[PDB]
Amino acid sequence: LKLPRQKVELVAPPFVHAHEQATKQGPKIVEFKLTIEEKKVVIDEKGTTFQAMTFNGSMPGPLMVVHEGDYVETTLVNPATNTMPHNIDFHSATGALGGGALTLINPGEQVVLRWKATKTGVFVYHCAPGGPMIPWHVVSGMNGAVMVLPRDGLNDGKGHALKYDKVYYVGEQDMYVPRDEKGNFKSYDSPGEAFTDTEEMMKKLIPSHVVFNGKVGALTGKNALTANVGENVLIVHSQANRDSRPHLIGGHGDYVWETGKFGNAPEVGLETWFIRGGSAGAAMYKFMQPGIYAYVTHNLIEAADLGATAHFKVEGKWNDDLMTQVKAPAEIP
Amino acid sequence: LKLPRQKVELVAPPFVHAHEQATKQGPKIVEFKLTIEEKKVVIDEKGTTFQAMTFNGSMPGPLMVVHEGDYVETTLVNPATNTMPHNIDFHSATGALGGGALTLINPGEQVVLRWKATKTGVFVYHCAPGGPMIPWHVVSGMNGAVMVLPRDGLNDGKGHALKYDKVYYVGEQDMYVPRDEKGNFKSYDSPGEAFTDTEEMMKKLIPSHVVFNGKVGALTGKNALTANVGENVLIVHSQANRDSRPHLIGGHGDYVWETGKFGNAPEVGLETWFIRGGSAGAAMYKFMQPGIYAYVTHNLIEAADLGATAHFKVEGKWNDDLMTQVKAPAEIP
Amino acid sequence: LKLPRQKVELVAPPFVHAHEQATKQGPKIVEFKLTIEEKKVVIDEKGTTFQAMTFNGSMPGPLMVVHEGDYVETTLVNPATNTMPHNIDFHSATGALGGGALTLINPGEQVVLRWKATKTGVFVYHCAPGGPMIPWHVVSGMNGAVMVLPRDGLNDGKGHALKYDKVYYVGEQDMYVPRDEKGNFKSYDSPGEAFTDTEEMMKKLIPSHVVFNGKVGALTGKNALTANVGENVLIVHSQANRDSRPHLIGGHGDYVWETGKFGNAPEVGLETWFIRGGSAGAAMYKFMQPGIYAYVTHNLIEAADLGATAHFKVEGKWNDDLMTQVKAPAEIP
Ligand SMILES: OC[C@H]1O[C@](O)(CO)[C@@H](O)[C@@H]1O
Ligand SMILES: OC[C@H]1O[C@](O)(CO)[C@@H](O)[C@@H]1O
Ligand SMILES: OC[C@H]1O[C@](O)(CO)[C@@H](O)[C@@H]1O
Ligand SMILES: [Cu+2]
Ligand SMILES: [Cu+2]
Ligand SMILES: [Cu+2]
Ligand SMILES: [Cu+2]
Ligand SMILES: [Cu+2]
Ligand SMILES: [Cu+2]
Repeated sequence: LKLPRQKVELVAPPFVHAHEQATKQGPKIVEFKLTIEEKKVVIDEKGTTFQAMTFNGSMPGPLMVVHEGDYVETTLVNPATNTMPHNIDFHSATGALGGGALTLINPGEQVVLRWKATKTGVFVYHCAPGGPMIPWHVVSGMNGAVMVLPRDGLNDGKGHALKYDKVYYVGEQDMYVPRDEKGNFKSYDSPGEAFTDTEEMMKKLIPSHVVFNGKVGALTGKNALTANVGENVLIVHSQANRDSRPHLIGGHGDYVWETGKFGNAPEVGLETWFIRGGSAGAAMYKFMQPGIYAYVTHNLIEAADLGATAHFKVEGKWNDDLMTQVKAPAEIP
Repeated sequence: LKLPRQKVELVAPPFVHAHEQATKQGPKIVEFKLTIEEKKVVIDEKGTTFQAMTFNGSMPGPLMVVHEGDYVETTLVNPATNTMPHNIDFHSATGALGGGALTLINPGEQVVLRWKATKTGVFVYHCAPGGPMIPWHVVSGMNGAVMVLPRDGLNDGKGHALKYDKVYYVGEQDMYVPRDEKGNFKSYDSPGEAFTDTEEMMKKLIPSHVVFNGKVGALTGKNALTANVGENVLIVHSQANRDSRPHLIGGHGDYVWETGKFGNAPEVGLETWFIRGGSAGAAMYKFMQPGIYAYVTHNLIEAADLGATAHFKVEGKWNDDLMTQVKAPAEIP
Repeated sequence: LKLPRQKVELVAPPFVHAHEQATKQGPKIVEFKLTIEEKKVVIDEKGTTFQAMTFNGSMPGPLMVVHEGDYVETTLVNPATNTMPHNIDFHSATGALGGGALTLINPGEQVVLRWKATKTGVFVYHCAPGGPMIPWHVVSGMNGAVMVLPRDGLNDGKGHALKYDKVYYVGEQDMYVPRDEKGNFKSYDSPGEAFTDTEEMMKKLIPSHVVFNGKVGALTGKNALTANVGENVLIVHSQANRDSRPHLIGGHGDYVWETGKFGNAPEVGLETWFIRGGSAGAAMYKFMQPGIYAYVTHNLIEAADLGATAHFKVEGKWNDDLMTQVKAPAEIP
């Protein structure tokens, strides 16, 4: 395979490594490295801990971006400091269980997989060792996404280019943290030690936490997402195990690929869209008003009570034509 | 803003205030009033009670109907007879959390919000005070919908008008009523008193009841929906918090906007469609056969056992070409 | 009704009786017989038993295949060896609750229903006796599907024929098996005896098992699905009560009708699709790589832990352009 090679420096979510939308480049071999890290993390503002397993140290794993017809060459590394075997499966790839059947590595090993990016869209990647370990590694955090762009960039299905000013990757994670008799969340010394209680809970299908970027409140405060009035923002949303229903509170999905695949035209003007468990989708919005927005799953219990809220802070001029407070709160006459 | 003003007299669901589909009117300021009512109601045929919170006294709140480019001016009233602050957020509107950030009112206050109807479709509106109160006010009943019609009326995406003879609004409500030790549903003296037990249940994500129009059996008997053979009926369906899968038993969705937005063409000939939690959708059907139909969510446990069944009673002539009982029940030969 | 009659010999899922895609035949009366069987079956590899109720002895019931404008004439038989009344409702049919209101039969009776196939697609059929019996009979196994093909066969929405080399029918069943105090699954002597415990569990909305073709591992081993590289395979997927999110691990949905209705163009290049509870959908894929694939619902807990995994074994030549292991597992340098 005699094509040019290009290295990518991955960046942690919700940011996305620099890339072209439309490109004059032809196919390349695009090189990525992912290093697995098992670690105990804090997932809420109460201090609840969680035995996480991650690609590159983050939940979600970083977004990889390539173009149709590129070859994606990933070096997957499982350092000896980890305890379990791992692998990687790309929903964008064809054959061998998405790559999982060619990438099983013990602690202390690495492997190099290449796949051709023949399908456009956003796609999940995740670990999938085998059997009951599959769901457990996924819901422990071992999932991310890849975006395969058309070489002409995105379009609206009517001949017009859609160009985003910025892209964010929101990875949503369903987490299953057991409770003790008195009702407090349990802590564990290792992923192995967490397994029996965690599996019992998993099979009841109700998460204790549903978070963006790994933690309640991760995408708030200093880490709110940002935009300006006038900017077109692409929001890639993934969920490797469980459905979600994204919604931008105060905005819309101007152009939405809820099934996430760019061979299909986007839908327009949505209020709420739907990410099937095991998939990524994408929505574009051009901001029209300044201020705070919340980006949620619109099961509001999950959003407000289980963790699944991000914020945007948007700068610019208020548009009184679009919305105005005609009369401020006052006593009823 | 120097446009003509038009008042609307809202009507209780499942009915919809009179309106034009295609119109020669230009943009107007369309005036609506919503008066919040907290009240204890009965939600099933066993006499289970529920601490409801409502717009205009109903679950769902009434359907508001306007046209693209209208300005919607709502007077939201929170009488002093209520106990909590409330607001309103319109998924159809742009900015300020859908209006919620401009409409927070204490008991004894009112506020007037105006928003421009720049997106066509059916959309949820709901209360969203802040934080954990958001899901609680929604699942207590504080949600409804608005329909923003194209000025040329609805179309099939192929150049042909779709005109409905009648429209119904089915609002679906997931309710969380705790049980006591012996397993009976609990009753509470106030919404505040219901809150701790109700929140604990909410976060487990399983409703005790799933109802249309506020109560088991609301849209049955004297209050069945009606049609005649030959009539094209639009059914708007909303669910502000939780997914639903509508189905007309014995019929179809001839033209369905499951994501609910008229900038997208309808899908045709569906058996079951999908309303994402946090959205409204719409389906049109031209009745071909007389008799009873059930309109359900097609999780049949929720439909038959938790409350989510409506009926249509349809008049007209039976069509033996479409369906016939060739041989009535008889002993096996 | 003076049309030619054609008998079909139904076959057990996941196979599908022989049929034409595009046809030069005009409308016919196509004759099917379904014989209800209540029986206790084993549903997992641990030996858990289940009080099943079936059409033709299988879960799902067999796939019926006809063309648009055919008349489907079904003889439904409820032998005296059964204990309960049953009926049949076709989501493909118009009127009388899909046929249910014309087909209620006691043990020892049969009935003959005819309906005109005016809507194209794949559709659920199921028993629906009335009231709380509706969900119980469905989740006990009394559901299958029918496929109504265009007379010109399937198309891609752009003027091109899609022709499948083979079709499989995957029926997914949510099952509710109660547990005793110590946590073992219960066994029952009759469906009637299982009813009280089973209904209590049903209304909590969480299945104990989610299976394809009636049992954990049914579509594995000797009974794996098969294909060759180059073959275009149609996979019809139904779920009469509960949502599913199909995914072909290592493949894609090349052409997908997730709402299942052929009057709509397929979506292309999907990773995961969505079957609404109460519906059937269909996906086509042309295999490009040999080896084992898993076909799952991509709630991986349900797939790996509750039963919902099938396999394909695919013959042919590996394509190193599409995917290759560049470097086998090795020690990290
Ligand atoms: O945006 C993608 C869509 O746009 C088109 O290329 C042009 O309408 C379609 O063929 C494709 O499905
Ligand atoms: O029905 C709405 C749809 O109809 C069209 O106007 C004409 O095909 C499309 O542009 C739009 O998406
Ligand atoms: O595949 C079905 C689709 O294909 C067409 O016939 C041609 O584009 C559409 O009218 C229909 O929705
Ligand atoms: Cu792993
Ligand atoms: Cu996967
Ligand atoms: Cu409120
Ligand atoms: Cu909302
Ligand atoms: Cu039955
Ligand atoms: Cu049904």
